[PDB]
Amino acid sequence: DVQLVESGGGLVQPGGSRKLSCSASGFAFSSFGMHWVRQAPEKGLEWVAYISSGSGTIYYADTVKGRFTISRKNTLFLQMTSLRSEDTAMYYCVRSIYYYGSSPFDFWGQGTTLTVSGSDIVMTQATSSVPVTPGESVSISCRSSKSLLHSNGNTYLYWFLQRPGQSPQLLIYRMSNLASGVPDRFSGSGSGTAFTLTISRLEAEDVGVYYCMQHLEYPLTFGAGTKLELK
Amino acid sequence: PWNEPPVILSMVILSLTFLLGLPGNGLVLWVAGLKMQRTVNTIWFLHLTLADLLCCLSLPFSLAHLALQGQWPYGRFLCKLIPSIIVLNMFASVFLLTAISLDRCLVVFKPIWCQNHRNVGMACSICGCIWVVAFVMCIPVFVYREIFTTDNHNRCGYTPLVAITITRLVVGFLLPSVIMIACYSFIVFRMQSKTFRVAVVVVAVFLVCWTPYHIFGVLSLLTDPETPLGKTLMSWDHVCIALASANSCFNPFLYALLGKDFRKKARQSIQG
Amino acid sequence: ELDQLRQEAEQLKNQIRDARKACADATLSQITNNIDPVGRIQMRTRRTLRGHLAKIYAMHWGTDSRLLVSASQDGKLIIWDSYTTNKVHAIPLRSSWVMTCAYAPSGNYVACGGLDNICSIYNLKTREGNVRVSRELAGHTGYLSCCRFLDDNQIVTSSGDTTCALWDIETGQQTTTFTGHTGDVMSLSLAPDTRLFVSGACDASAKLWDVREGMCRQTFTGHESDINAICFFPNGNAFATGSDDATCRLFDLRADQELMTYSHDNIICGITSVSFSKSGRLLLAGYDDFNCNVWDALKADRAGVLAGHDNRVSCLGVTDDGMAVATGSWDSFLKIWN
Amino acid sequence: ASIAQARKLVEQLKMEANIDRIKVSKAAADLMAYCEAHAKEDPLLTPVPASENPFR
Amino acid sequence: SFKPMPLXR
Amino acid sequence: EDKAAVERSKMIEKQLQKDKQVYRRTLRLLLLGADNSGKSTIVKQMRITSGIFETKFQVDKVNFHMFDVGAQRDERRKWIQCFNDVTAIIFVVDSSDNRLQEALNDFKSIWNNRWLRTISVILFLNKQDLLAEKVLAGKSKIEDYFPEFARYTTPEDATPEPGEDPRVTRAKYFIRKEFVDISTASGDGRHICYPHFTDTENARRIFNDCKDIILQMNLREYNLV
Repeated sequence: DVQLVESGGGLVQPGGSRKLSCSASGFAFSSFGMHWVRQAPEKGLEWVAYISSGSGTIYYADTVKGRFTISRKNTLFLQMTSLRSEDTAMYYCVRSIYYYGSSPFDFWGQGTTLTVSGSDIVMTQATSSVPVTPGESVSISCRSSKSLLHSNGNTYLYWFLQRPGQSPQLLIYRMSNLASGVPDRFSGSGSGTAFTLTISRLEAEDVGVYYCMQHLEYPLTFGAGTKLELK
Repeated sequence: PWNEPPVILSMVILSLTFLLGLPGNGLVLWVAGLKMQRTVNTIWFLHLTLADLLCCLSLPFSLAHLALQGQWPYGRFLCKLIPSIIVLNMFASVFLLTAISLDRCLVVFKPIWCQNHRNVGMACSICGCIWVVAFVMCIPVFVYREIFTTDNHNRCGYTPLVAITITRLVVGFLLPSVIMIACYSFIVFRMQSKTFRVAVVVVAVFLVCWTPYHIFGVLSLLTDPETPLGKTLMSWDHVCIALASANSCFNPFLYALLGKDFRKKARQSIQG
Repeated sequence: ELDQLRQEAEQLKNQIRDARKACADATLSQITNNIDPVGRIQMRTRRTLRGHLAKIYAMHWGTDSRLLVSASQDGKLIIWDSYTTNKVHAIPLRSSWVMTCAYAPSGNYVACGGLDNICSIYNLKTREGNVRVSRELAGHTGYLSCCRFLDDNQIVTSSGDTTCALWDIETGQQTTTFTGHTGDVMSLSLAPDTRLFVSGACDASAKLWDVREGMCRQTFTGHESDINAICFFPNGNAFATGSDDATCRLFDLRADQELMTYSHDNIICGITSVSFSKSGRLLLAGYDDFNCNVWDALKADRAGVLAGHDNRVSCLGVTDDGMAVATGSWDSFLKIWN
Repeated sequence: ASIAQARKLVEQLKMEANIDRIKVSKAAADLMAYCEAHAKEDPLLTPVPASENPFR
Repeated sequence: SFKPMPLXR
Repeated sequence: EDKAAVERSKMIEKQLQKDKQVYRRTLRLLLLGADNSGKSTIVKQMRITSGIFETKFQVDKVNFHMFDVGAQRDERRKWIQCFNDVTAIIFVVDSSDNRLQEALNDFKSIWNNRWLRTISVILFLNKQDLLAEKVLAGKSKIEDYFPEFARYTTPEDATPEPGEDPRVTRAKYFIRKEFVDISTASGDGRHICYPHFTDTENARRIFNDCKDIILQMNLREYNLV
């Protein structure tokens, strides 16, 4: 099976330094780009770092640059320095292979907790929680500070589902394409700056919090995300 | 104008060099860029014809100097740059003749070694190194040239003179010519009459082109200025430089366009 | 005894010849004489898929009309993003002597085979990310000369052992063996409706087969040498065949006979491919003379040329939507024209 | 071998000979109609403007 | 001292 | 995003360029020959319904792919068009006479057909010992199949093995001459035949012939042949 396992996180004093690690199996690791995405205990996701296939390029988030560092033998590492209180988060290892028709972010690791004792494209959502019931149909929306249509005609929104207490999964990529293994109950749409995802004939397996993400340019800012909850 | 036989013959040879070499180098390098693949055999020819193209394109400075027949038409920076710019192309072309001869020798002397080592990037790296060595060979002239009186209008010119003349002799014409004749002797002794014809023509054109330049080079150290010898020598020296330049227009025809393959590719491509 | 069957074979062939003659009331050129020619249909190289190590032997368009899978003697099948010229996959083969490759209509699978006689099926959408062999369709006794997909499960192959076969890619078995050729079956093309296909062979005759029945319905003849290439007209009721005789022919199924032939006295090179443009008004043919020529499929004379190759063009696939025509070559460049 | 092979050959030839056919005039007629009916949708025989052409 | 010289030298 | 796809493309080009050097330095060879020829035993000598039996061997840091063609039909004029970029076509013949005429017809077919004009032919006259014994014992008389042999005589410049009797010298040199006649009949020089008699040395013989082919191609490329 395709598998990711990050490890090495733990308790750190403020100003400390540590190495996070990601391990992979079941897939051609050296041809995948590896991301890091993190989640504060009471907040939406935030992008951290990216290392491309063959280590051709690397990026970091504006609040992370230099203090952290990433490297990729089927494993990757995330250097950390001067660890802040705000660096407390659950860290997810994320794979992404890039080519025409590819499906980035198609697999997320289990995740490691680590605890410390304006030019960007930014995302927002007009909602934070929604009542839903099985057999019924539901909807969600997401909004952008910039139109996510690149000159090639693709709209680079990505929709992720975080079922409670476990790793996220890719629902829809580049704002229309349904990811493999996703139940056909889902659907989505995109209108430049505003985007929606829709569920027809809900089942309890779809309960959780939904994050939209822009991929037009780094940093890969996530939206605050919308909860869809039972009854 | 300026009807002196030496200078007018020099300007004839120079104009002929320009007129033949613009098309000669231009068409072959255009073919090498579009119709001809970037093989090792192509890499040496590309660099050689490029050096010859630089030789031809910069020649109008030599024509202008011949027409003015004295002084200098431009500023100090111009006189410091122009000789280096022209002669870098010249000496790079000569070193690339040497490199082609060495490679031709190698692909007949040790084919098994070539199959293991000979590739495009390696050859191109050698050619870059040759460009650099030629550039080193031509900064002496850059440092040493300066404007002075020498005439009713400020002429430009310059132990160093003998030093750089002899250094450029040994490393830019003697080593090239010795290596070339050795390689083209060996190839014929291995290969036969057609091989001999091409090898002898290739050595002969190089020697005819570049011997005058250097014999006058050393005679310039032999003969004092303001003497018949000095006057007559410097008069015919224009023709000597012109021959050394004409090497650049001959080279496309006597290396790349010898091949029925390359010449057929040219004859097909140059239509329209 | 046997002489009786020989005589009946000869006389039945004579019956077919007589019936075909009876149907010939007006050759195609007569009815098409009035329409204006396609004109100066000149074309220019827009892209060039540089990167193969050795000579190419196939270049097939995916159903998305944008990816092209090129297969080469270097032991590579490379999938080209033809708008940008990016290389999205390089698929190293087991046996480097490939002679044909195919792109499944869903884009899920890439088939490829050659002198190994095994028609490989490669899977592009693997969860592991890297391409891998999904099935290896062993069973022919001769080089797998050409193959195409009916659907993601069924593939039809034409081989050197005179047979064609309908495989099932899940079981790996030959669900049906087509036979009736008397030479190498060098070319194949499934019809637009996938209900039947044709395969041209070195007996210089082209045969139409229906995959639901398993036997040749119709046999077409008229070349003087081996048929190197074959292609259905977009209507699914006529097809072109091109041969090492330096001439290519248009056969109409309901007419059961050849209707027009494309040749000019100055071409002597053997054909290597045939392919229509979407309307069926342009017939494109590849040649050994390093050129590819554009034929007005109904005015029945040459109307354009594609050039610039150092060697023979191996294949001349046209995009599904018609926006471009590719040309694989033995000099390793896959020129894309529009 | 040869007796059965030839029997198969003649049976195959009979199966083909009994197939239906149309006058070549009809075939040419509707081939012509098909090619004209898609003269706009086919782009190669209408040299493509750079805005439409995705390879430009 | 000084002496004038053509380009090619 | 797309720039990551461009990087993917660069990575694929690096993979292809690492493969280019290997493809370029490794040498492709075909192995034609009659079924009764020694081609099978030659393949057994050399060391590291399928249609092809690629075998690989190395000499002096040059390695070769010898593509013994497997299950294919005898209409070679098609599957030969693949191999028209090998460095040499090894052809193996049983020099023991009769079917030698079929071997000569193969050689004509291999030498002259239109796609192979730039491919040298290395001709191993194999099974030499059996020819020698068959001649010495008089079990077959070559005149029965080649009338010229009744008039032909050994060359004045032959170099037989010490202890070799003139009969088998007559035979060998005759047969090699008969093949070389087909070789020379094209009169074009652009490809050359390398006959041998034959062990341990057949690998070295292929190496020597391939060295010569590579040298001549180098001369031809540089327009200096």
